[PDB]
Amino acid sequence: LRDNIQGITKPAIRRLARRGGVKRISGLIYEETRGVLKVFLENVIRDAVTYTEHAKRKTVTAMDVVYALKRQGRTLYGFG
Amino acid sequence: DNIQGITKPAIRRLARRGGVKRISGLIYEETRGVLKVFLENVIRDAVTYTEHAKRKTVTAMDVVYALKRQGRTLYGFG
Amino acid sequence: RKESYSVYVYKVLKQVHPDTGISSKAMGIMNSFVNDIFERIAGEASRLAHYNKRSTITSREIQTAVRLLLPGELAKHAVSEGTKAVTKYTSS
Amino acid sequence: RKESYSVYVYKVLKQVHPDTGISSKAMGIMNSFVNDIFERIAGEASRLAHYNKRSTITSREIQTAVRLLLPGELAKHAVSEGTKAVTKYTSS
Amino acid sequence: STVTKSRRISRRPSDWWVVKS
Amino acid sequence: GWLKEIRKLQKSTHLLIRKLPFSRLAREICVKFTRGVDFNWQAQALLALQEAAEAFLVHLFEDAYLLTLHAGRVTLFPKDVQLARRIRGLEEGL
Amino acid sequence: SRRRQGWLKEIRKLQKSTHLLIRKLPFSRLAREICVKFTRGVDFNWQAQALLALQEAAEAFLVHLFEDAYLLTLHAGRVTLFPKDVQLARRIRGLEEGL
Amino acid sequence: KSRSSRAGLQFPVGRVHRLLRKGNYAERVGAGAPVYLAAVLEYLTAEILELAGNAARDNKKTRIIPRHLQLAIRNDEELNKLLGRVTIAQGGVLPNIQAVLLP
Amino acid sequence: AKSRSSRAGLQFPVGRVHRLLRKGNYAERVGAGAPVYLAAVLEYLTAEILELAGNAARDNKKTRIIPRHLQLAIRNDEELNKLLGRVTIAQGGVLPNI
DNA sequence: CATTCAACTCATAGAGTTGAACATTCCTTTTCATAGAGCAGTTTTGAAACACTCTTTTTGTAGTATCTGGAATTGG
DNA sequence: CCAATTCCAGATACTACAAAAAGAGTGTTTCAAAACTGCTCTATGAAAAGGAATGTTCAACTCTATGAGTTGAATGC
Repeated sequence: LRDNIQGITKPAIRRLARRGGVKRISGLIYEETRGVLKVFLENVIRDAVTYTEHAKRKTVTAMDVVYALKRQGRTLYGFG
Repeated sequence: DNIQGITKPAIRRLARRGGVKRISGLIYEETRGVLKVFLENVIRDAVTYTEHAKRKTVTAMDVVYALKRQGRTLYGFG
Repeated sequence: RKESYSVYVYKVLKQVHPDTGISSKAMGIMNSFVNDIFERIAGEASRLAHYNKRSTITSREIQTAVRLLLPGELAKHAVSEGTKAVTKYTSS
Repeated sequence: RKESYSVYVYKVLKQVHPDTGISSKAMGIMNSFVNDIFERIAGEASRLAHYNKRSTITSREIQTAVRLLLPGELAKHAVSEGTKAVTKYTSS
Repeated sequence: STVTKSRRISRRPSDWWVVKS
Repeated sequence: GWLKEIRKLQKSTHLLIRKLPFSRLAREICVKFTRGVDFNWQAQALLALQEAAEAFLVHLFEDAYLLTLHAGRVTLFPKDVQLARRIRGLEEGL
Repeated sequence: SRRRQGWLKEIRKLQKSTHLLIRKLPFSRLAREICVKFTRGVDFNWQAQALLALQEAAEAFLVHLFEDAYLLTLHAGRVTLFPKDVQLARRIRGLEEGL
Repeated sequence: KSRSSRAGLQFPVGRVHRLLRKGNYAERVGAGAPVYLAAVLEYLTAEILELAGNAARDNKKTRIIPRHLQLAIRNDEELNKLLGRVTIAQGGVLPNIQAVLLP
Repeated sequence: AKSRSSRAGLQFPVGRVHRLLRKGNYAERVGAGAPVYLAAVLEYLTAEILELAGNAARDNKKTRIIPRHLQLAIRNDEELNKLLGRVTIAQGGVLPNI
């Protein structure tokens, strides 16, 4: 839809739940999933923007995201 | 049979402080096993810390470091 | 021959509550808290300095580490106090 | 100019599997794994040396850190491998 | 629910596991 | 129908959310934090962010369905996700 | 009528005190037995503060785990605690906080 | 002529500077980093001590014990989030009973 | 005229690990056997992971290892899964669980 | 986006199970002395181990030219 | 659904080369062994009292089958 949060459609959430092993889902799950994703993104993006603006840059780098995830207790191996 | 020294009233007191109202009979053995696993892990770490130095007495700082290395911080014995 | 923060904690307590005492266990707990926070902030500042290829720890690294470690309002007030102390110290 | 562990990973892969290749993302993942384990062991050895009031990092600190960090059989076999390597390197 | 020496509002941790609109 | 879908999805390894909506949402959230300045983004950064988010969501769904099966039902509810976040303890569930 | 709810006052009194609930001598015996089972044949000594710290940590861990398990019990629609609640709480807490 | 007095603080500056220099953090240390760190530490200590003193005074006491420190820490969301994996000895728990159990 | 990694009978580099230890401000001094020990441990772990990865690749009629095989090898082992408990593999997927 | 109906959730009551409450007792933990001594803490020092510097070679590390495993489509 | 063909992206193989690490020597420093001192951990004795253990009982708790009301996975465009 017009709002950017509505871009995460129901088919994608359904596919994520099916990959997780879920068999039957309720209607109220999609808004909760959107809110949880929003909180996660807010935390990670705040940390990454702090890391970016500590240096005198204007472009967000993958290493900033990796450092934010690592300092929050979540190691990522692919984009190192 | 030192594991039986942890009596039923003590487990009852712990569960009551935790907020539990009713307890089944099969819980005391489970609690004993969980406590045994916890003690085994912490004591293994503390004994490693102790014998790294050339000592034969377990100290409080060894226990504190062993707890910290597992993600648990203790303040009272620093 | 041991070091602690007892006198400074007592001075702060006398500044906040002029008619209140404190036990020894609470003082040990306060010492532990101070040491823990010091270790956290210093480690984060060291990591920040290493990421950007620098060999110096300045007040900017400390400020960024404080912003990274503490939650919102605590971080804001801590940054305020830090910059206030710095500008008062450099003007003497 | 960058640095990675690609040549050594490829060497040990040709040692364990003569007729198997590897992609680039897998090589990046292996590099990340090696760097992570290096950092863990080095930091543990550093804090161990600091606890006992020492200014040197020796193979004893490395062995104690390995015993503290790896699970049972992994730690036993890694200690055996390290001891064998040090014994072979000393007799030269 | 409490204003300290510095005007920092010290609030009680009511709830954090529920998504609020 | 659902069984084949689950069995096929548990074997693949590609991303499930589109790139453009995720990019738009991430850019608006990033511009909300700064003082109105617009930051540029690399493609690898957005890819890493999407990978991390999707892994987190799949793991949380697994935990929530464990809770759902414990509760005696087969349909997932929001309170299962809430209780999983609460039990995870203020650092992993948030 | 013998006692309507004595558990209520018991919980209200226990949640206000801050003293240890397990005896010291059995805890010391169990800790020494485990420690001698870990070391090869040597018998190590123990400071009193070390045993006190170990007991404090263990009791805090057990109380927190009981809180989480009772949360799971109430979610399951019951008022009586079961071992499956403790097991599921450990499983959801994970490999480190769930042992 | 003290540095802590020059910065208007109670916490020591020279001690923090020495601890930073001998802590294996970096090859060089600036001049305002110890001042910043001491100010932040003093602010946090003052906040905690004020909350604990208020708790002790409301509890009709005159001396602060670890119970008051626990009550002060666990009743502030930011301080609770900061000290999330810390155990206070002889601190106890908060009087929290589920509403479903109570009549 | 003679490499130290060949002296220790290894494939991983010893001088590079020694330099990385010296420049990481871990302590003011570094011994002589610490890099050898560390390189031996790292090579052992690498070989242990790669053997299971190659086995998982061969069990699918493949001749090239991809991140999926690494994920399978790591999650199908007890101690390896315990060691890498807070790590996410990119493009690795999940394990089939009902 | 519009339907739908087979697949779910939810409330209720009867059959079976059991954990909290209570009297009594005696055993086990706790408290007040008491050294003995095994083990921990302090001081020197010196020989071996580690850091610092210049030179030269060898090895990773990008660039360039070939080879092939893997993905797609169509047909049986 | 599996098997065979063909195409091309993505591997492997192949070279120059420059900078990083041994070789050798020299200066610094530090940590284990020995002697001494002290300290607190442990094993022992004498009372004692209160808290754990046994046994019994009954109201409180759980399990389960069933009918009433709700909904979301499948389908076509």
